[PDB]
Amino acid sequence: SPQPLEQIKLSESQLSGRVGMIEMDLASGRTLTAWRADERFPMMSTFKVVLCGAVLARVDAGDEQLERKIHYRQQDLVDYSPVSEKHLADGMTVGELCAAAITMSDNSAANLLLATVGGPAGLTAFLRQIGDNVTRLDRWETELNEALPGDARDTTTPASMAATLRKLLTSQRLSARSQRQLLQWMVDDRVAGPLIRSVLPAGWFIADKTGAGERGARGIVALLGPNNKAERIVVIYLRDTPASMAERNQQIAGIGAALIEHWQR
Amino acid sequence: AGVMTGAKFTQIQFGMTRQQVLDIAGAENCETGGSFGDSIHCRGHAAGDYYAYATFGFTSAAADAKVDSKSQMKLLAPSAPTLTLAKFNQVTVGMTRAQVLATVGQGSCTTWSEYYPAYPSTAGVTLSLSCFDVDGYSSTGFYRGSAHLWFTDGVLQGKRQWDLV
Repeated sequence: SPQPLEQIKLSESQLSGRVGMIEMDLASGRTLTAWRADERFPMMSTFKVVLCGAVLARVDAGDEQLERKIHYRQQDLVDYSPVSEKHLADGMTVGELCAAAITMSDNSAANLLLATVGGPAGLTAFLRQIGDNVTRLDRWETELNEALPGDARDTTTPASMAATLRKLLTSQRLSARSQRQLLQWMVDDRVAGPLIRSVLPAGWFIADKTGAGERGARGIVALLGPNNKAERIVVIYLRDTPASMAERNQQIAGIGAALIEHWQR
Repeated sequence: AGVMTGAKFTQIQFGMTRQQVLDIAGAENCETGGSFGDSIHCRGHAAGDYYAYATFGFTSAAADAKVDSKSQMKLLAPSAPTLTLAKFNQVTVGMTRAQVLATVGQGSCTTWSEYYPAYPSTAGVTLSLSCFDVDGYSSTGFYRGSAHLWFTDGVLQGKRQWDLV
């Protein structure tokens, strides 16, 4: 069973794509394994963990409540919005919107939340504030998934994303309650079955968020570890491949499987 | 059996009970409660970062409540997508459904959501159409030329497009 970097090289060869990967120790922040970690990749829905991080930061500051009801309109609806479209007539709470955005990649839910934090520019300012000088959101759903080659809009790097996730989930910056809530939404992810979850051994913890975009873009960010406790952050992104969704999912799962097989090697 | 499909969506009708819906859809494909309140949400094939799906809304939480709302994503393809940015720009708020369709193309659209809030009356019926240019629709990926046209009582209230011509 190949070592992680061996598997990544096999995957790039088979897909004709580019893979970006970081494996980071959660406690210490040390980088354990890295590949194209300073290259940009479209975030797709993976940005939604940062989004809801910014929302919780406002909650912590008394500027937001998860129970606050947001009412919206037809104008606000975009593709891939299964939950927000259902609740159009009734509205949704901020917390319900974050749950939909994270667990089901609900696009309109994310756009509604984005408006509460100042739009893409506002979310980018939040990133800069927590010391991420690389990650950027430029557009709203659904354009942010366009993944045009060489386009820096709506991208992160595996290194920056891993550091930022660590900051959001474990640093002083969010309250204990907010960290638990962000992590819980990731634990409850519903659309990540074919990826790391498909190769996760019995008894391990996982919390994750996925993304899919045009031009082959696909990704996952995850916290996982043995004994039902998070130990490491794993970020895997794919861009620039014409391969099928099945093949892209299988390769990401395979890279995850390699990291797991070589966990202590 | 299979997952949720366009054929199953079409066979499900306004006025049906929850059990009727579940019997056509295949109960293993469906869920209710949680994020979906007392509607029934049924998954089709994987698409993008989610699934093609249908969602059925009901007049109340009662066992005998009837379907008053049907929504779907990526269960149905447009007949002859001829929509263009030009035709989209000809569409105007206040237009009739007929006027709109004649404009964007009679085979350019599918029904995204249709809701009768006064069922069995049609008063206040809200309709969202998903319309597509020649290569705009995708059942498994991302649209590359589409528009959302929404109506109340059969009159256009607003419009929005992505990637047209």
